[PDB]
Amino acid sequence: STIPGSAATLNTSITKNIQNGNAYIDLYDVKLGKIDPLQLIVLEQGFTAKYVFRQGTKYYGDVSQLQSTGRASLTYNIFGEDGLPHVKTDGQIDIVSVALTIYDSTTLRDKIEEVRTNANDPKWTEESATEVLTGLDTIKTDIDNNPKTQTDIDSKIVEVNELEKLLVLKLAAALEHHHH
Repeated sequence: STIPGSAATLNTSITKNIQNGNAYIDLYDVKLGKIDPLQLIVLEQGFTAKYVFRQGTKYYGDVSQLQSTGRASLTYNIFGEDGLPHVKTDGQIDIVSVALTIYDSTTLRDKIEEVRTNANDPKWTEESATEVLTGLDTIKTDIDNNPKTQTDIDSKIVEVNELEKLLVLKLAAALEHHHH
Protein backbone atom coordinates (compact mmCIF):
# COMPACT_ATOMS: atom_id res chain seq x y z
CA SER A 1 0.00 0.00 0.00
CA THR A 2 1.62 3.27 1.19
CA ILE A 3 3.96 3.95 4.19
CA PRO A 4 2.49 6.29 6.97
CA GLY A 5 3.35 9.92 6.02
CA SER A 6 5.19 9.24 2.74
CA ALA A 7 5.12 11.41 -0.38
CA ALA A 8 5.50 8.48 -2.75
CA THR A 9 3.26 5.53 -3.48
CA LEU A 10 4.34 2.64 -5.66
CA ASN A 11 2.31 2.56 -8.93
CA THR A 12 0.56 -0.85 -9.08
CA SER A 13 -1.12 -0.15 -12.48
CA ILE A 14 2.12 -1.10 -14.32
CA THR A 15 1.42 -4.88 -13.82
CA LYS A 16 4.55 -5.72 -15.91
CA ASN A 17 6.95 -4.38 -13.30
CA ILE A 18 4.90 -4.25 -10.10
CA GLN A 19 3.27 -7.28 -8.41
CA ASN A 20 2.39 -8.08 -4.78
CA GLY A 21 4.28 -4.91 -3.79
CA ASN A 22 7.47 -6.17 -5.48
CA ALA A 23 9.33 -4.80 -8.50
CA TYR A 24 10.49 -6.74 -11.58
CA ILE A 25 12.82 -5.76 -14.41
CA ASP A 26 13.73 -7.53 -17.63
CA LEU A 27 17.24 -6.65 -18.87
CA TYR A 28 15.76 -7.03 -22.39
CA ASP A 29 13.46 -4.06 -21.71
CA VAL A 30 16.44 -2.25 -20.15
CA LYS A 31 18.53 -2.77 -23.31
CA LEU A 32 15.60 -1.87 -25.59
CA GLY A 33 15.21 1.17 -23.23
CA LYS A 34 11.61 0.40 -22.26
CA ILE A 35 12.22 0.89 -18.51
CA ASP A 36 12.17 4.08 -16.42
CA PRO A 37 12.22 3.29 -12.68
CA LEU A 38 10.67 6.76 -11.89
CA GLN A 39 7.41 5.82 -13.58
CA LEU A 40 6.96 2.94 -11.12
CA ILE A 41 6.00 5.45 -8.38
CA VAL A 42 3.70 8.41 -7.92
CA LEU A 43 5.14 11.53 -6.28
CA GLU A 44 2.84 13.98 -4.64
CA GLN A 45 3.42 17.60 -5.66
CA GLY A 46 6.47 19.37 -4.21
CA PHE A 47 8.76 16.40 -3.83
CA THR A 48 11.30 14.85 -6.13
CA ALA A 49 12.73 11.36 -5.98
CA LYS A 50 15.95 9.63 -6.98
CA TYR A 51 16.03 5.85 -7.26
CA VAL A 52 18.97 3.63 -6.35
CA PHE A 53 19.58 -0.05 -7.05
CA ARG A 54 21.53 -2.36 -4.71
CA GLN A 55 22.86 -5.63 -6.05
CA GLY A 56 25.72 -7.78 -4.80
CA THR A 57 28.19 -5.32 -3.33
CA LYS A 58 27.36 -2.21 -5.45
CA TYR A 59 24.81 0.59 -5.86
CA TYR A 60 23.49 1.52 -9.32
CA GLY A 61 22.08 5.00 -9.96
CA ASP A 62 21.08 4.20 -13.52
CA VAL A 63 19.04 1.14 -14.51
CA SER A 64 21.19 0.70 -17.68
CA GLN A 65 24.16 -0.24 -15.43
CA LEU A 66 22.32 -3.40 -14.31
CA GLN A 67 24.05 -6.31 -16.00
CA SER A 68 23.28 -9.40 -13.86
CA THR A 69 20.07 -11.31 -13.21
CA GLY A 70 19.33 -11.87 -9.55
CA ARG A 71 17.78 -10.55 -6.41
CA ALA A 72 18.32 -6.87 -5.64
CA SER A 73 16.54 -3.86 -4.16
CA LEU A 74 14.99 -0.77 -5.65
CA THR A 75 15.00 2.23 -3.33
CA TYR A 76 13.47 5.67 -3.80
CA ASN A 77 14.90 8.56 -1.78
CA ILE A 78 12.33 11.32 -1.47
CA PHE A 79 13.46 14.96 -1.41
CA GLY A 80 11.75 18.26 -0.61
CA GLU A 81 11.99 21.43 -2.71
CA ASP A 82 15.04 22.37 -0.61
CA GLY A 83 16.91 19.37 -2.10
CA LEU A 84 17.15 17.76 1.34
CA PRO A 85 15.47 14.42 2.21
CA HIS A 86 11.86 14.54 3.39
CA VAL A 87 11.24 13.67 7.03
CA LYS A 88 7.89 11.94 7.58
CA THR A 89 5.52 12.85 10.42
CA ASP A 90 6.88 9.82 12.35
CA GLY A 91 10.34 11.49 12.29
CA GLN A 92 12.04 9.12 9.79
CA ILE A 93 13.74 9.74 6.45
CA ASP A 94 11.08 9.27 3.80
CA ILE A 95 12.49 6.47 1.63
CA VAL A 96 10.67 3.70 -0.27
CA SER A 97 12.31 0.27 -0.64
CA VAL A 98 10.95 -2.29 -3.04
CA ALA A 99 12.14 -5.87 -3.34
CA LEU A 100 13.45 -6.20 -6.90
CA THR A 101 13.83 -9.26 -9.13
CA ILE A 102 16.10 -8.94 -12.15
CA TYR A 103 15.63 -11.41 -14.98
CA ASP A 104 16.60 -11.48 -18.63
CA SER A 105 14.46 -12.94 -21.43
CA THR A 106 16.84 -11.90 -24.28
CA THR A 107 18.05 -15.52 -24.79
CA LEU A 108 14.49 -16.93 -24.65
CA ARG A 109 13.06 -14.39 -27.11
CA ASP A 110 15.80 -15.34 -29.56
CA LYS A 111 15.36 -19.06 -29.05
CA ILE A 112 11.66 -18.33 -29.85
CA GLU A 113 12.44 -16.48 -33.13
CA GLU A 114 14.74 -19.37 -34.16
CA VAL A 115 12.05 -21.98 -33.67
CA ARG A 116 9.57 -19.64 -35.34
CA THR A 117 11.82 -19.27 -38.39
CA ASN A 118 12.23 -23.02 -38.47
CA ALA A 119 8.46 -23.68 -38.03
CA ASN A 120 7.65 -21.50 -41.09
CA ASP A 121 9.74 -23.75 -43.36
CA PRO A 122 7.25 -25.32 -45.88
CA LYS A 123 9.02 -28.67 -45.35
CA TRP A 124 7.00 -29.15 -42.16
CA THR A 125 3.35 -30.24 -42.09
CA GLU A 126 0.93 -27.35 -41.55
CA GLU A 127 -0.46 -29.06 -38.38
CA SER A 128 2.89 -29.08 -36.65
CA ALA A 129 3.94 -25.84 -38.28
CA THR A 130 0.90 -24.38 -36.49
CA GLU A 131 0.89 -26.27 -33.23
CA VAL A 132 4.44 -25.08 -32.62
CA LEU A 133 3.66 -21.45 -33.61
CA THR A 134 0.64 -21.37 -31.27
CA GLY A 135 2.91 -22.67 -28.54
CA LEU A 136 5.49 -19.97 -29.20
CA ASP A 137 2.89 -17.14 -29.43
CA THR A 138 1.33 -18.25 -26.07
CA ILE A 139 4.74 -18.05 -24.32
CA LYS A 140 5.66 -14.84 -26.20
CA THR A 141 2.49 -13.09 -25.10
CA ASP A 142 3.10 -14.22 -21.51
CA ILE A 143 6.72 -12.97 -21.26
CA ASP A 144 5.65 -9.63 -22.79
CA ASN A 145 2.74 -8.96 -20.43
CA ASN A 146 3.77 -10.74 -17.20
CA PRO A 147 6.85 -10.45 -14.93
CA LYS A 148 8.87 -13.63 -14.33
CA THR A 149 11.70 -15.05 -12.22
CA GLN A 150 14.93 -15.92 -14.04
CA THR A 151 14.41 -19.50 -12.83
CA ASP A 152 11.06 -19.40 -14.60
CA ILE A 153 12.54 -17.92 -17.85
CA ASP A 154 14.97 -20.85 -18.19
CA SER A 155 12.08 -23.35 -17.84
CA LYS A 156 10.31 -21.68 -20.82
CA ILE A 157 13.56 -21.99 -22.81
CA VAL A 158 13.14 -25.73 -22.19
CA GLU A 159 9.44 -25.68 -23.20
CA VAL A 160 10.46 -24.08 -26.51
CA ASN A 161 13.13 -26.76 -27.19
CA GLU A 162 10.42 -29.38 -26.70
CA LEU A 163 7.87 -27.63 -28.90
CA GLU A 164 10.43 -27.42 -31.72
CA LYS A 165 10.64 -31.23 -31.49
CA LEU A 166 6.90 -31.47 -32.28
CA LEU A 167 7.57 -30.36 -35.89
CA VAL A 168 6.90 -33.11 -38.44
CA LEU A 169 8.33 -33.32 -41.98
CA LYS A 170 5.78 -33.62 -44.79
CA LEU A 171 7.99 -36.34 -46.21
CA ALA A 172 7.57 -38.48 -43.08
CA ALA A 173 3.81 -37.85 -42.96
CA ALA A 174 3.51 -39.02 -46.57
CA LEU A 175 5.43 -42.28 -45.91
CA GLU A 176 3.08 -43.14 -42.97
CA HIS A 177 -0.18 -42.49 -44.81
CA HIS A 178 1.13 -45.24 -47.05
CA HIS A 179 -0.53 -48.62 -46.72
CA HIS A 180 1.19 -51.64 -48.47
